[PDB]
Amino acid sequence: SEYELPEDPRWELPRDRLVLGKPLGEGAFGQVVLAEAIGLDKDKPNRVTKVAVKMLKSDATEKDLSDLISEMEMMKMIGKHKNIINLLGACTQDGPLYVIVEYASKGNLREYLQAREPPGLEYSYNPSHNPEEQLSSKDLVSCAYQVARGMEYLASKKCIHRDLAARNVLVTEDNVMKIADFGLARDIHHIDYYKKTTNGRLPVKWMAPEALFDRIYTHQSDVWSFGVLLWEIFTLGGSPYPGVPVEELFKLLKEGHRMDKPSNCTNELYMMMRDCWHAVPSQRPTFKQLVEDLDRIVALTSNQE
Repeated sequence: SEYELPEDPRWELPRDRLVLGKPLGEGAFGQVVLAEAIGLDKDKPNRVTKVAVKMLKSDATEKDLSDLISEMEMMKMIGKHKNIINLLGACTQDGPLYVIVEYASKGNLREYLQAREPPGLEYSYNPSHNPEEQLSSKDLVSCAYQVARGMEYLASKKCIHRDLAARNVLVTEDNVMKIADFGLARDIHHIDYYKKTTNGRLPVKWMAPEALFDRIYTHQSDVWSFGVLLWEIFTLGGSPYPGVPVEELFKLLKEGHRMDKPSNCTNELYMMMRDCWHAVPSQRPTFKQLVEDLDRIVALTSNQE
């Protein structure tokens, strides 16, 4: 926002080393396009890497710029992990801001899930059936595990992803889960909780009771989001709280309203959803425990007697 942008030799990439390709999507906050960076590897400056570049539109606003800059600096602290879109570099000096991150060839989890066929056996009766390309219980469970494993990392780094949803989860060509779309994420180092503004820019159907009503964010608030994400994964792209408008959700939540167990979802996994949606944030599981439980669930689902 109208201020000098520092020079980071560590991540700065020569603007002439980035060959822009076609766009991968557009949003009111920015635009993402595919491309190729030359020599990201110092050991071999002649090696090309396929990357995704995050930039603003000609109609971008001041906020859109702060977000893009916030996402850059935030991805430097968090570090790198196999379950998150790692920062590869950026172009900050003399020209438009370009944030270079890993490329997910299979889109986000929402799209990814709605594109394939559900785990249920009944779908085999349909004329158009593709057994070779049909999601299974293990696949769904594994996705939740990988995202959990990812969030467990962010938490250890004292980082909060105030917006955890299927939309912000990409799938690589190897079907690997990678949490993405940082920007609203904030640091907790030296603090107990992050205070949000009166009206935030985060989906209400993914916000926790304490954050949505008391403007309080904690690693426990991200857990609540995770609970809603599980619902999506087991509904294969479903939309939280079906039929109920955002305006009426505020009241229901106070009365203790919660979503019902999705079809083709084991009670074992639904209890985890209700566990994450505990009224009291401290009473909710921790990403540390979730990875453990989800790990055991994967082991069982893999060997169901």
